[PDB]
Formats: sequence, structure tokens, C-alpha cells
Amino acid sequence: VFNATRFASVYAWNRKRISNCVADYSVLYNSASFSTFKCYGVSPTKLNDLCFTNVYADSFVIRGDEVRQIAPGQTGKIADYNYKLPDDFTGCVIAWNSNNLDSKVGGNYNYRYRLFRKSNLKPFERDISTEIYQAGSTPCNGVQGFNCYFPLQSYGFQPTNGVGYQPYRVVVLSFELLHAPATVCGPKKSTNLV
Amino acid sequence: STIEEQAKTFLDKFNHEAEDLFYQSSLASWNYNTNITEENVQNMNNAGDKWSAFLKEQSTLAQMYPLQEIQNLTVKLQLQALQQNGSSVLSEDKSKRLNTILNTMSTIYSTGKVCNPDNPQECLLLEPGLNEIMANSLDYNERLWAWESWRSEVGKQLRPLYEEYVVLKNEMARANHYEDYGDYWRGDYEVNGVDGYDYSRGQLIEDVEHTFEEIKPLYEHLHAYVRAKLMNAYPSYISPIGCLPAHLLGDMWGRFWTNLYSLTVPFGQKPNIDVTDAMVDQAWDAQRIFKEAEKFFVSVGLPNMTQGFWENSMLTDPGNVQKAVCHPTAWDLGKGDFRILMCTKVTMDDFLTAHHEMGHIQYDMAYAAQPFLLRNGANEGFHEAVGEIMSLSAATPKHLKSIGLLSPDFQEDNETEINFLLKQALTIVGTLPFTYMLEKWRWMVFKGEIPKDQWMKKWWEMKREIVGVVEPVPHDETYCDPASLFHVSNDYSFIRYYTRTLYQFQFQEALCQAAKHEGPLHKCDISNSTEAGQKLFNMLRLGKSEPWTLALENVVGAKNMNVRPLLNYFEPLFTWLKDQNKNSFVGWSTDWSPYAD
Repeated sequence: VFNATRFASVYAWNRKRISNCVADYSVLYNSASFSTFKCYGVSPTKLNDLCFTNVYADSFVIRGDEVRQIAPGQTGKIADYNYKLPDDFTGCVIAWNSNNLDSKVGGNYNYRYRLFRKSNLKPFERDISTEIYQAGSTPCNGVQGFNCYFPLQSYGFQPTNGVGYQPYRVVVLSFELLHAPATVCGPKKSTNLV
Repeated sequence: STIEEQAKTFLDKFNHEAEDLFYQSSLASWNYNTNITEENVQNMNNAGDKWSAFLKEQSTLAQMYPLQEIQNLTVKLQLQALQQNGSSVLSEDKSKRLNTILNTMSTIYSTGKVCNPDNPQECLLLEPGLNEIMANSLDYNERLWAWESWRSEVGKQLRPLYEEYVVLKNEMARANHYEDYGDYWRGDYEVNGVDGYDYSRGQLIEDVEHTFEEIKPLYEHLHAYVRAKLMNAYPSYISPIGCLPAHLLGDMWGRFWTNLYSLTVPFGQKPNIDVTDAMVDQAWDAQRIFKEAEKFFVSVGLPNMTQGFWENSMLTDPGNVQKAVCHPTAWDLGKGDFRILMCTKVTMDDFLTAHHEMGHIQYDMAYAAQPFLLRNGANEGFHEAVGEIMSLSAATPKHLKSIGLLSPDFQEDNETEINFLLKQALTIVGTLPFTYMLEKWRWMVFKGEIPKDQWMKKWWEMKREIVGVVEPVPHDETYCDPASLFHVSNDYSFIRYYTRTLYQFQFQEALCQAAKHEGPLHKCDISNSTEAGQKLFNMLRLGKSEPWTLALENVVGAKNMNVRPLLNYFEPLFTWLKDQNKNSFVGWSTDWSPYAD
């Protein structure tokens, strides 16, 4: 999931449904391949002993300073207008510096974001609508002009940018326990036999 | 629905689009300065024009959001700069002809040269050629040939180009609803929108003129001392109550008197503090020079430098194949990318310059969180002022002995410090009169108070009264003295250097009160003191987003400029110069001339 070559844009973020398998989280925590790792409502050591019915792994790329806006009941541009975490979100957050892959000489505009929206996005909501944003009451009709702007904006990516603004690939796992039976569980032991 | 929501929306989308084009424009200039190539020269013009035309396109939409309906102070400040149309207000001909005058005057400055009178074949350019020779030249005729002949083919030829620069720039200020072009530069200090902190543009002429009156007793004594040492060379041309020759100031324009520190040394029987021989034995390079300075900012609480900063630095010039400008400069592009381009040798000045060049970068890190339009110093004098306070702390014997440069047994007494204050006085006290003199003259010519024929008549008439300098060869209105100057020909603010002296000293006195240092001010050292850094960091991150009058109160507690810190830091030197001048006359007269007897 995190090893995938290309990730979707903050507005284009893909949602992967993971179920019916076993999950080993000790390799991700002890691999030291993540820049920052934090969980909400559940400890990392307890995940191995807990079975979850559905696990959603979010994928997208955001600015370094924008990672702080990912959390239950947060604010900001990326949180409200792009991706937001509900107050009850039990999942975890993972990020690492992509400046060695995504960022290239000349800049990479493939990763964009939604700058303006008429309101704040709802929890776990994805809107790809490219419709022009109307600031005032002046009609737009898809033609850029006064009080008419294009909401999507491209993240500037170059290796010479500061570490704070370096692109970080974030994988958000959504842990939700529903009435359906549980499948995904932690690893096993299988000690010696006597 | 209200214009406020529409204004904030235009400002949010402007920072993103402007940050991408501004970063590429500055990045293009970096590759051009670090390496001279046909690809970088064109990239600087393309990237420079793309960003230059960006503000011109955004300015059209900025004038559609009046500031009368905006109740937010931070919003009006962002639109205050965008509301200006720049050269768009000028006519098509006056707008295109303006760039031709600036490029023509700037070209003659770099291409200007004075052929050696004794060697007509050899012709040396001003920089470095004419600036280096005039520094160490002790000859009266040798210094007069290059000083007098320069303005003949430059000052006289630049007069017609300067006249157009005066008429063209005035049309821009009038279209901006400004009294004149002189008031245009004073707008940087303009403060409005906050009750009680409002600062009028016209109040600058009174402040600079009121503060200069208190500097006279300090400069008069410093001038009488310099004239006494040089009086033995030419007693006929140098009068005791008269003025010193204009070409003997130590350089071309007499901006800094540091070059005269050699002959002006009060005590030659005592050693001087120099880290050149100490750094050589320590075997230090440009890599460890900046590293030692980075630890200084951490001692005061300021964050360290990012990894990319030290990795992308340029420590020297790899020969003529890839050439760069050795002029120290702090380049701030954007997106957290900070770099410095300088040629690093082993000297006592490079160590002090390292803290200055790093001060600009360290200063850009505090307000980096502010919007693009809100990223800047509170005025034009805070840019280099924040960097000088860092260098003044390194020049103190206490800081040098901490890292091990100066021997721990070095004796520090009056004789040792008196010689140090004189070296700093020539670079500080020497620029103040020259700054107020030249800056005030431009305001009078642009305002229309001095007819075109009196340009030179009022130049030297006000020079003997301000800096006390007389011209060896009288000049007519054809010559233009400021035309040859770097800042005057390049259309840069010349007032920022005057206020820098008052601002750097105010912070020096305020920061030392937080660190609880006792004794003379020049003995203060801000190293190892984390209390002074926390107080200065508050204003560092504010930038120009808040009125400079308000931000200055949170540091020194003053609502305007004051000369008090100038008298205390120079107090020990003033007490010594007052006694040495008892046998001479303190001050000068404007009725004496070298050619008038």
C-alpha cells in the first residue's frame, strides 16, 4: 500500500478495503521506515490482540506542515476542504518523506488539492467535483474571471524545497467495528510442541 | 456576501500562485549567480518577466476591492502593496523609457572607467579597480586624478540621464496620490489603521533631522581627531577649523572611514584583536566557519539551520570555469529553501560577516509562517539591522575567548577597547553624516526645492555643513555626484542605512538588559543567554504584518527612533576624544575652501 509507485491526490485519495486476512503491525513499527507514527483511541501494541471487521487504508500526499491538521476534530485547509478525521476515529496515521521520489527537478504538478469550497467536508467524504468556485454573487458559468476561481491547486514539488514543505506520503487506516463478523486479526505464535 | 470575504479569498489564492512563480524567479537568479552560462542568463529573464508580469496581472484585480469596506488590518496590509500599479500608472512612453534609463545608468556604472593619467594605455574600471586603489592610496594627486576624472565623464554624462530619472519617477508618485517621488520611499515607514501608533510619512524628515542634532557632538569630536592626525601631511589645504578634503576620506565616495583606521590608531604600542592568525593555527575551513556560528543562534533560543541550508551553501568560487559573485548576500527564495552565496576566505571579517549573512537567513525563519505578501521586514532598515547585532556580539572579546579564538590571558583594558571603539565608530559614525547628507539632498531635488542649476551648488554647500567636507576642485551644475553612487544609480533606498544605525543600537541596549549584563555596552555578549532570544523572537516572526512602531515597542519599548543608545555605546569613546581635542578646535566652519584663500 505504502510501497505503491503513485498515490492519489489529496482530493483524489483512494480508499482500499482490507478484510479476510491476518495483519502484522510489528513489522511496520519496528521497521523505522516511517517519519511519524501516531494512533487515536487504540494503542499500537494492542492492535495485534484485537480483531477488526473492516480496515480502510487511506492513501494520499500532503504538505509537511499539513500533516498536523490530520486528527479527530481538526481544522485548516486540508482538513476541512480535503480530508477530515471524525472525533471518534480509532485508526492510526503514518507518514514519511517522499522528497526522494515524488519531488523531481522542475516540479511535479500531478498532485493537486482543493483550495476553496462552499463549506467544510463531512467526515469520510470525498468530492472530486471540479466546478468553479464562486466567491461572491457574480455569475461564473465555468469561465474564470472576477470572483471566479479554479478550486484545484497543484503542490509545488522540487528537491530544493524546505523539509517542512517536503511532500509526505500519508497512509490513514480506518478501524471500524460493525455488526458483521470479525476476520482480520493479529499475528499468531505457534510455539514448540512437547 | 461582503467584500471582506471576497478580499480574503483573493488573498488566499494569491499566496499560492505567487509562491510558485516567486520561487522559480529567485531560483533562476541563483543558478545565474552561482554559474555564469547562456542558459542561466535567459532563465533569469524568463522567470523574472513571468513573475514581474504576474503582479501586473494581479494588480488589475486588486484595485477592484476597495479598502474602505475592509475592517481587517492584516487584510488591508496585504492589499496595500497589491493596490499599487507600479509603472502601469505611467504613460506607455514614460513606462518603457523608464527601464531604458535605469538600464543605461546601471550599464555606465559597471562599464565606467578612468584611464591612468600617467599610463594612458592602462584603463582601470571603478569596481574593483578604482575602489581598491583609492582605499590604500595615500597620494594627494593620485587620489585626485581618479576622484576628479571619474565624475567628469560620469557625473557630467549622467546628468541628462539623471534628469529624466527625476521627471519620470515623479510622474509615478503623482499618479499614486503621493506628494512627490521623495515621499514614495518614505511610504515604507507609513503606519495607519492603529489608534495612537499612526506614523505619518512627513514625520520622517523631522525624526531624521531631530536625531541628527544629537549626533553632531559625537561626530564633531570624531572629525576633529581625524583631521589632527592627517593635519601634518598637508597643513596648507587642511585648516584647523576647516574641513578635510573630499578625496582623502579613504575611498571613492567617503562612505566608510574604516580605511583610515590604520593611521588613526590611538595606540600603536599595544596588540589588536585578530582571529586571522588564530584561525590559521586552528586549521579551520569554510565548512566549520558556519557551523560555529550556527551554535550561537542556538544559545539564544533560535532554531538551528535546516540540513538543506548547509548542504546547498557555496563556500568558494571554483575558478573561472564556474564563476560566482563574491559579494555576500542572503538569498531567500521560498518553500523553506534558504541559501547563501559568498566567497569564504580565512579572515577576521569573514567570521563577523558569517554571523551577518546568517542573521538574514535566521531572520527569515521567524516570519516564514506568514503569508507571501506578509513575509518581509517591518521596514527597509530592519533587514541589515538584525544582522549587525549578531556581528557586534562576535566582535566582543568575551565571545572570541569562549570558542577559543583569542588567548584566555589576553589583557582587556581601556587602551584595548578604546582602539576597538574607534574602528567601529568610523564605520558607524562615519556613514551617518554621509547618509543623512545624501538622502536629504535627494528629497530636496525630487521635491522641487532646488532648481536644476543649484543641484551641485547645494550639494557641496550642504556637505561642509553636514559632513564637513569641501571639494578640492569646484564643480558646476553639469556634474552629478549621486549619479556615480551605486544605490543612487540603481534606484535603491539610501535612507535604510541611516535608520539601521539607530535600530541596531536600540536592540543592543534592550537585549543586554534581558540577559542581565553589567558594565559598558560594548562588553555585552548575548551568547549563552536564552532570555534575550525569546524577546527578540517575538518581533522576528511578526515581519511587516504589524506596524513597525508597535513591534519596536515590544523590544526596546520605544515608539520611535532615539539616539540615546548611540551615546551610551559610544560614551567611552566620547569621553576620551573630548580630552584629546582640547588642544584643537571641536567642529568645523563652512567658510573655508582649499581653493579660496
